[PDB]
Amino acid sequence: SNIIKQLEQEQMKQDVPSFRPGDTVEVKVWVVEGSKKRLQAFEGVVIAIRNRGLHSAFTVRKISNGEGVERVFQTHSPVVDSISVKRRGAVRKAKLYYLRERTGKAARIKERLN
Amino acid sequence: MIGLVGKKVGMTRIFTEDGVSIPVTVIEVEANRVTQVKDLANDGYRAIQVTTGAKKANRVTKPEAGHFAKAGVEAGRGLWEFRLAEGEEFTVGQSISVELFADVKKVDVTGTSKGKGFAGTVKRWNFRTQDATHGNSLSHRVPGSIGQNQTPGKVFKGKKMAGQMGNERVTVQSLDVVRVDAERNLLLVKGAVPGATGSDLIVKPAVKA
Amino acid sequence: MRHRKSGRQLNRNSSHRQAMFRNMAGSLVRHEIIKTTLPKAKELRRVVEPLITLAKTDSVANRRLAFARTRDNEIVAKLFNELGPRFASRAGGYTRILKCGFRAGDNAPMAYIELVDRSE
Amino acid sequence: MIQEQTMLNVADNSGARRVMCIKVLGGSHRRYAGVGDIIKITIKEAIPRGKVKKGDVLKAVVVRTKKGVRRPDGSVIRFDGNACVLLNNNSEQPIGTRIFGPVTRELRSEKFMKIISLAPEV
Amino acid sequence: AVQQNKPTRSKRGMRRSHDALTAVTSLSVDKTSGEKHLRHHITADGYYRGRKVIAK
RNA sequence: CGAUGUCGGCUCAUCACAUCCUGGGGCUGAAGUAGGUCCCAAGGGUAUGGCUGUUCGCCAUUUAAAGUGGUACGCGAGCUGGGUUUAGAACGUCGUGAGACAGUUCGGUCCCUAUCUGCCGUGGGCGCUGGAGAACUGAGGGGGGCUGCUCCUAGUACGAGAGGACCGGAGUGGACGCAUCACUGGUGUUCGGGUUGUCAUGCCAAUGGCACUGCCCGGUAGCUAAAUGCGGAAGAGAUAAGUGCUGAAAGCAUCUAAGCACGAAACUUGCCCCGAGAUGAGUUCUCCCUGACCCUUUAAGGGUCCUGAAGGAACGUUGAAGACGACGACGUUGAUAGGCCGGGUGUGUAAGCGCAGCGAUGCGUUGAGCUAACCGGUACUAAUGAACCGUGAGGCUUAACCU
RNA sequence: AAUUCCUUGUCGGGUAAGUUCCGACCUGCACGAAUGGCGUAAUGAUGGCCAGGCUGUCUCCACCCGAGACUCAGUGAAAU
RNA sequence: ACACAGGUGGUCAGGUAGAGAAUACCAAGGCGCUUGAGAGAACUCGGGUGAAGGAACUAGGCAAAAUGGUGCCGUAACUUC
Repeated sequence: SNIIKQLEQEQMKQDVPSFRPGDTVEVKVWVVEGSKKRLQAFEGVVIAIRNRGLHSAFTVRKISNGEGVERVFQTHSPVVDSISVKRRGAVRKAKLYYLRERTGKAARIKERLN
Repeated sequence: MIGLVGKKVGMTRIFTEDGVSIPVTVIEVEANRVTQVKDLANDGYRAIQVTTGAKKANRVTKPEAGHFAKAGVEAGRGLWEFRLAEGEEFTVGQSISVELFADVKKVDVTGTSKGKGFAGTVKRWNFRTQDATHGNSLSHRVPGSIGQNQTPGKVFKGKKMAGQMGNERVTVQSLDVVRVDAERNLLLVKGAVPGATGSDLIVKPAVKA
Repeated sequence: MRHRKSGRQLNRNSSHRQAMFRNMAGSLVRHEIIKTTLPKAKELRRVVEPLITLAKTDSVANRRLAFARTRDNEIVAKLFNELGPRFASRAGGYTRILKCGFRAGDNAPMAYIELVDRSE
Repeated sequence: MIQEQTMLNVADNSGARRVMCIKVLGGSHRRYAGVGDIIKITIKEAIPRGKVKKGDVLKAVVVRTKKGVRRPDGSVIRFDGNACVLLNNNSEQPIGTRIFGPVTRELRSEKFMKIISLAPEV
Repeated sequence: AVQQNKPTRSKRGMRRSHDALTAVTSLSVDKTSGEKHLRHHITADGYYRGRKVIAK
């Protein structure tokens, strides 16, 4: 049997960005609220793993206070209208959990200068 | 009115334009082979032996082999005899596809629970333990006071104590149909289903509806 | 209780669950036949066949296979010379266990493991 | 979770930072409170511009949580701190003139004509 | 300590009606050496499953 | 008195209603919303904090409810031992003083190898009339229900106003108990990263130990609920308390006698799990056996010689099955387990070599090397060949068909 | 009050709510001078109370490791 | 009363660290335990790791858990100084 793999493939979108931990993003959603179908826009930072296929969480933080203001955007969700990639940081690690106990001025996703 | 058997292939989330992701279970329902149709009403009742899969021929004995021989060369395991009342079905041996649910909104699924062994009172009856703070010793995973002091002389039968959990029959009473495609053997349902390889997953239309 | 866990526990100290067999693999590369209890022969066969599949490949700034422990100096004349090249054209299974029952009357089942390329 | 004896901050404008939950309200044997839910509260802190004394007992509506929300649209949204709006013990409704923060989208449709009219973003 | 005389020999003599035995159940004879052995076990003659395993 | 543990609380509730809430039926000296009250159904259900060791008491806050009454003023081979109760004495009282006071206080004794009666699970067994298996049935047993909230009746009625409802309707949280691993989090002593101290390998380089898995950061499968997910319904039937129609015993009258229609959450039917020890042993299908003589105060038992089906157990590689038994998958007629070949995922770019820098360190070789639990293939190690147990068409009687 | 039953003392603060705490009242059933009267700094392997701190004490424990409980072999008690 | 998880005065003393005669790895030297073969379940007990809430636990912060080291800045009332 293969029908489950074709079912996830018709629910996934025909192109989406391949972002990773240490990336910044700008996202637009229509919030599924009511008759106006009104748009909401946001810009933030990714330190959570994407990860792969239909069930990507796409967890984004603002990284500007000692509390991250976390939101789960879901890459393949039909409530999303645009997903845009901005910049990438000088990190090499993918876990990055130490940044959850720092404020935004101590979580600038590294610069290194090698 | 009857039911079908088909095998689980996985669980996923379909995603919907209401924002909710709707967790769904995928079942592949190959046409149920039909080993015998009993429309002749012997002893005052009608039935159908819907049949799915077959058992390895080194573990099929002659008392079972002759019980599938009159409808094919393959035999054993799930014969599945269902009774027929207030409904006519075609009189001759003919297999039944999953299109039986293509005009059904709600279903139920019955199978066999996972093995949980020994259990004990706490893991069988989901029972409140005794607190180990401020003393108490030698027993904390017991129900306490199994009868009402001195005048019972006895314990009552079938009470919420002891026993072993799992490896038994279990029903999930309500699931929503999402997609049916009999050319692909496909059944797609909103929800989750009990047990793994011990579970037969007998799926039925809602008899309340 | 067990639902994915299966690995044989055997010994009280955590490292002794491997050391008992690391130490006895040195005796097996020496004598090519060993007498020990059936669960100890099964745990002796564990990981040492993948160590012969590691003795199959060309190594660089590393001679550490079987030499990092047990202080034997005959292994460095067997390895890459005949231990490896005698077992690389067989496709797996480098030991035969010769499974037997109780040795005489106690509850100890016996095994007579051999390194499979032996002659008589 | 927001349960009995849980500490929150005041979102009614120029309010105190420590106020404590004592009853979840509404019945059906329900436990805990979510965002947009009404609770019984006690005032653990007083401030010079504050409208209420320490030890007073009132009603409040929850407007922000660290745990956040995940069920109305099936996806998770989390916030900074644990916050609530205080109500008058005689006449009910908010006691200041404004409420702080953008709040939940479900709170913009809630049973409170004086809370859905204020300037929060969402 | 608490006991009503002894456990009756009627109940003790009923204790063997349910299995508690640990002993090998049957032995068989090899078709290459005529030697007596256990099932799925090598002979004292070095023969098993129709083949010669070792020289003895 | 040859033995009868004490107070409250916890912990466990149990069993009721002279009914706390919910369902249903009538009133108020009840305009509505309120306040006050009589009573059928025992079917569904019936609080947390403060002060105190507290029953009691006052005091903060809920719920549709926190009410009345029993159970060693309910639970010690239950928990707590805070209170009451000894063994030193501190303060007050009576007395010269021992001793006395329904006085206050610091500290102060709660320990168990399951014999029988009970109950639960798991094997085994005898019963069932030749032997065997698979599915079915239902005499019998348990589960469940009540409350809120939005929308409708309706801003109707009643009410100068202030306010502000019935009874039949539609939808849906949550409680309760269980089921999933898609994900979402925690864990994860078969994995990995960083690192403090030390040991050996001659040394150094580089590895492998030990110090709680040395620690610190992390983690797959699996486990786990916070993760997400679901139902006890409707309809009909009968019908208590209750509302009535027609109406007799009885020229008149009556809610009853005959003839009838209504009348509840529940009940009965209904949903689901279990169930032939139901010796009342049920219904149905499927497999198999075609030898011959003999004995008895011989319609039932017992031998000899031949012969051994269907089926069972033993042997065995493994487990989303398991204390042990027992049981699914699977056995060379083979990918069940390990090993191999290739890839996947995890780990994150090693060593050696070449270089940048005074060096710590950094770069290229290098998406390196390594690899828990997966997955496209593959018989290298293991997953018999026989023997054992089970027989030979099966009693007595009648009814029905043909010889 | 290490003394007071009367009381749930009374009044103030503390607490959501303070028979416990401290500061006061005098109407002390029964304080008072080396059987010491009343005060007191530093101090406590302390009787009580307040705030601050952190926490599996609690909401509510969940996973995970280790032995015994087990299946065998060798041995192998007592009260009752 | 035992070939007993117990007790027993003084003497010595090397490496790495470390304040050290602590502790942890090693030396000189000693020992692997007078039961073996396993299997890895309720339940009790001794340990390892932890999300959001938080003394509400309980008569009682009892117990547990953080705080803890070696330098520097800084540091109230009161006092028998």
